[PDB]
Amino acid sequence: KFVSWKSRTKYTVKPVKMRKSGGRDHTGRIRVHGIGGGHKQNYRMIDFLRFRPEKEKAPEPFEEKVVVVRYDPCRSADIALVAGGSRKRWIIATENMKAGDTILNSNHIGRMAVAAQEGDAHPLGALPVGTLINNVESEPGRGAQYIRAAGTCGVLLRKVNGTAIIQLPSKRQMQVLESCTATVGRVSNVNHNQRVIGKAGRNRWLGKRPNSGLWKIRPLPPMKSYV
Amino acid sequence: AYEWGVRSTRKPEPRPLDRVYEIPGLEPITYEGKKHFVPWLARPIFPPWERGWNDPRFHRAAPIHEQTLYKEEPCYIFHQRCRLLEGMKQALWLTKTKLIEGLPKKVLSLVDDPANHIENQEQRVLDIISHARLWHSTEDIPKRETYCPLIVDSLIQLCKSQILKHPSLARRTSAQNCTLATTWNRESLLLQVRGTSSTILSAKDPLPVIASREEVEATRSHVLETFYPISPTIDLQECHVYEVKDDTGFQEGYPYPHPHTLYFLEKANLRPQRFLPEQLRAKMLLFAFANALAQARLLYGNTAKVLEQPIVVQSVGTDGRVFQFLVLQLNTTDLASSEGVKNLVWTDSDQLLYRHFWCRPVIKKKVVVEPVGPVDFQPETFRKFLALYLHGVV
Amino acid sequence: RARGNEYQPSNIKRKHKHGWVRRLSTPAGVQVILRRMLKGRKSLSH
Amino acid sequence: GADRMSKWTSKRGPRTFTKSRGAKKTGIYTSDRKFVQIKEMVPEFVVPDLTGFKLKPYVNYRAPAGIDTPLTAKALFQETVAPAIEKDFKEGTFDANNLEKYGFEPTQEGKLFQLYPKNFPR
RNA sequence: GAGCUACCUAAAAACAAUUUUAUGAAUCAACUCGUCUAUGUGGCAAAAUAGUGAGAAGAUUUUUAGGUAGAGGUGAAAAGCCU
RNA sequence: UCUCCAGGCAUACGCGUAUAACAACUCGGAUAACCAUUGUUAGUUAAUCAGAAUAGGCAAUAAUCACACUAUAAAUCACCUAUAACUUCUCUGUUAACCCAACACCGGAAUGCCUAAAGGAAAGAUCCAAAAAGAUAAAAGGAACUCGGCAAACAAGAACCCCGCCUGUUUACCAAAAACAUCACCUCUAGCAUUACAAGUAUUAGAGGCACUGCCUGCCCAGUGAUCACUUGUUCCUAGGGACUAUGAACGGCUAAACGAGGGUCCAACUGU
Ligand SMILES: [Mg+2]
Ligand SMILES: [Mg+2]
Ligand SMILES: [Mg+2]
Ligand SMILES: [Mg+2]
Ligand SMILES: [Mg+2]
Ligand SMILES: [Mg+2]
Ligand SMILES: [Mg+2]
Ligand SMILES: [Mg+2]
Ligand SMILES: [Mg+2]
Ligand SMILES: [Mg+2]
Ligand SMILES: [Mg+2]
Ligand SMILES: [Mg+2]
Ligand SMILES: [Mg+2]
Ligand SMILES: [Mg+2]
Ligand SMILES: [Mg+2]
Ligand SMILES: [Mg+2]
Ligand SMILES: [Mg+2]
Ligand SMILES: [Mg+2]
Ligand SMILES: [Mg+2]
Ligand SMILES: [Mg+2]
Ligand SMILES: [Mg+2]
Ligand SMILES: [Mg+2]
Ligand SMILES: [Mg+2]
Ligand SMILES: [Mg+2]
Ligand SMILES: [Mg+2]
Ligand SMILES: [Mg+2]
Ligand SMILES: [Mg+2]
Ligand SMILES: [Mg+2]
Ligand SMILES: [Mg+2]
Ligand SMILES: [Mg+2]
Ligand SMILES: [Mg+2]
Ligand SMILES: [Mg+2]
Ligand SMILES: [Mg+2]
Repeated sequence: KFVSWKSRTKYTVKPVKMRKSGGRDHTGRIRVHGIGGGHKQNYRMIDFLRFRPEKEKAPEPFEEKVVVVRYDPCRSADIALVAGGSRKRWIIATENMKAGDTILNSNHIGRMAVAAQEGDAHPLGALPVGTLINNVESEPGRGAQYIRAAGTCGVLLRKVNGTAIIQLPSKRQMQVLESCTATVGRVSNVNHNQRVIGKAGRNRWLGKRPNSGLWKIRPLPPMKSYV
Repeated sequence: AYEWGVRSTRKPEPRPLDRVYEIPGLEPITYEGKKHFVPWLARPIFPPWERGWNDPRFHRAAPIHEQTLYKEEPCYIFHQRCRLLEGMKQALWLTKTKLIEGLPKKVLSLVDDPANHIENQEQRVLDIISHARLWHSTEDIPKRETYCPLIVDSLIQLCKSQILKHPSLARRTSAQNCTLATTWNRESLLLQVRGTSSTILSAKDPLPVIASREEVEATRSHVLETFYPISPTIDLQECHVYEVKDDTGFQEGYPYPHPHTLYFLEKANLRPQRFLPEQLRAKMLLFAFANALAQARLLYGNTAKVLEQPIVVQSVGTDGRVFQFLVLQLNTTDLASSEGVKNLVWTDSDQLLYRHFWCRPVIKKKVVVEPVGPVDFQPETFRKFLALYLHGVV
Repeated sequence: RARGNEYQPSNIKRKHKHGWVRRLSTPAGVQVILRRMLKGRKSLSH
Repeated sequence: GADRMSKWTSKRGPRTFTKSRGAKKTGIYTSDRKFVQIKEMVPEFVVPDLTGFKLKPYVNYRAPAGIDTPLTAKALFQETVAPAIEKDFKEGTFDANNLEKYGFEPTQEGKLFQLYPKNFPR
């Protein structure tokens, strides 16, 4: 009888009502522990393909205007409503975004290095080595999946041929095609890790239930005696 | 690119057809003759069913492209719920109008005259505020969807009592929930406005022109400001099935051909459902300009030209506590180009009738800090309200 | 606390948990009905 | 603790539970939560004029009851159809195609009163 | 078999007065719980009564409907709870 | 009429005629009277109380008297474009001292209004024994009682040890605690999308441990001549010849307070212990 709430097909900026799980599945059994209750939250559909040219428009660099930088219940980072043409869409906001700012979204792969302005989306080929990036996408056109948490920045270590090495926030090095799109700068809420929950009740507000109260090398035969 | 809508929630894919259908020359045996499903027979394929007559309760609409009024060119419609992202600046560009702060000097001078002052004006306005917010209902704290219409209706009645001094005021009448609509072009964009007014006040004589011909001509130097990268049509409804229409709120022959004031109410109980002051002003301008343009077309036909006799219309918008006053002069019907003679709008914004109202006394440690009444009543706001009503009579 | 009052009547719960439509929804439930028919029960379900 | 043997009726259960007592519907509930009674759906009693009618509820005990002979298709056919066909056969003006001439109905569709499926109440 | 109980989902509800650095703060009702004592021990009760006590804007309490089922479920682990 | 007591009236859920009158006096109420019992007849009345056309486009802006404010846990069809239809009141709930507890059970039972204007009766009659239960009063004394100031008191104040950081949670029905959880801190696992984790992405998530705070201890990280030379180390080729090196583990003593129906102890007062 469990139907997922993720049943909306059309992108909108209207907040969407979310149903909580509690850690259960469609079967109805707990699959993950520590999830329950919390404050009621609304989902704001984020757009992780920064370079999405508007409908009935050419695939060339375009600009968008930042309406407001909001607080997101569903994320550690903060989101920004950005407007361009006749379209509004939520996006992830970088460290220094402000209302009224203008951000570029470019398809052009610069033969030479492109000056890096935080918040603008360029193909990794355009960027020069060493520039901090966020909201990287593993495959061209896939959509951002990495470095989209609060304060996380990835360095662009190297570019050779049509491939670049991206150092993920965990220091795990990844490689992608330079056609892949990344957003310059680190993600907002750079001080998210400095927060102090302070009391147990605050965690219960965040939908986190308390942990359970419950409290292996095998020697080889030569070593079994000497264990 | 992430796709919205998880597959588990989508309509399930049709089950594959029975393999007997694949075999050519073979007629499958199905449960059609039984008139009920059985698990062990082939599933029939039924032809589309036609009732053979039209059932109104189960009417089915045709697709968009088959509608008679389907048109290739999109028409951007502005309606009540549209909230322009750029506010007035976008509304000024769409209507080809120039903005002047403050109300017209003629309107302002009307209420400076002591004779216009109503007897016990301040007390009656305060009583209206108290009645609108507290006394009218049996409940402890009335909701905005009730008092917001009430406060404006009471004010108009208070202003309408001036017929004792001025018999001319009998030549104007009011209607409610009246539809206004126009269609005009702006730089290759087809724009339409569909709207209503909470109350419409109309007169039997045109309002005096506010700006002289020289002032109207001088506007040619002024240039409409642009808001790149945002398009002029953002937050408008792109409609492909539409009928071109012009509406002034009444049919031809209405004895009061000239509309005097339009009243707009932000009476929603919840804040997110209420237009902001900036966006309310944009809505007032577009709805007022539409009323002016519809009247212009009726008098002078469908031609595009600079009007020899400009049209004046007034608009008032409130959420029950804040009032916005707008005066529009329509100077031209040649709006396709963005250069030339421009319309003129006078706006006085964010006029507080009262800062706050205490429906119940504020008591701290058995001490009445705040009495149960309007807080920081401003009579200046009503004087502007009275001035606009009296304009064109005194 | 005092026990014995575990029945908290609710007709919606009763018909949904033990009703005709509930019993016919699964083959195991249909077999429940068949057993009660063979015994001769006057009440096949709630 | 519930009663399993008593009938399920609208008096029982919560307010949300409702069901009919067997009365035929006389109208439709449209959108906006409005009942719209249909004049045609309301049964109309066809009552004859009883002036001058000689039949009363009871019969004389001296009135002889007849031999019971329930009506059959053959009995109806002989009384109504047989004389016409027999007369026409002697004149020779009979053919299979024109059975409708004697009262046959090829189909019940288009009749106000259809014998099968029956479309009128008693 | 989850109309009890354990946990969860959806929709709802309740919280006076008094102080306060403004809150899983204080005093104390309604409400929730069940510290200690006496009574009761086939009792009013297959766990209650009478006092005395703990919390009482919160990790609070409570209502309606739904969910997870025994090789299992749930568990701020008492191997506690699942008529 | 009098004496006294102080949860009543509605709705929801549930119950199903226990409702009302008459007649009965077998059974039922733990006894009578009278009926809650038996038989017969009746009853609950609603357009307002309650239950029961289609296809498109589209949304940044809580609530709290919503103003000023502050905040964080981030918080509820409409409107528009077209299409279609172009006058309607039937159906169902409605009684009651009632439901879940085997009972006419000192129990359990949601919301709104109100706190006596509503609703009720602790004593069948008599007697004044013992033992037992409950309430009040106490000469002198004031913990001498007792395992223990348990219980009671005209008292309801002070202080210190042990344990746990704190508010919370737990063995429905013998344990409420020092146990569990808890913020904080630490370890381990994971580089990723259309049903949980999550419409999330290493400042994230999961698994688990553990009081935090500040303060100590210091496993450890080739040597010797100094970024530098030789001996080592590791590999090979055969004891020779090449090749190559390139802060912090484990722990502790305690923030040091605050708080506790926790476990001990003391003083004052208070008392029939
Ligand atoms: Mg543990
Ligand atoms: Mg039982
Ligand atoms: Mg319950
Ligand atoms: Mg349940
Ligand atoms: Mg309170
Ligand atoms: Mg507290
Ligand atoms: Mg207390
Ligand atoms: Mg306390
Ligand atoms: Mg629990
Ligand atoms: Mg244990
Ligand atoms: Mg054990
Ligand atoms: Mg009698
Ligand atoms: Mg008896
Ligand atoms: Mg009675
Ligand atoms: Mg009786
Ligand atoms: Mg009644
Ligand atoms: Mg019992
Ligand atoms: Mg009384
Ligand atoms: Mg006695
Ligand atoms: Mg005493
Ligand atoms: Mg004494
Ligand atoms: Mg002693
Ligand atoms: Mg002794
Ligand atoms: Mg004591
Ligand atoms: Mg503790
Ligand atoms: Mg505690
Ligand atoms: Mg308990
Ligand atoms: Mg116990
Ligand atoms: Mg305790
Ligand atoms: Mg206990
Ligand atoms: Mg512990
Ligand atoms: Mg304790
Ligand atoms: Mg002493």
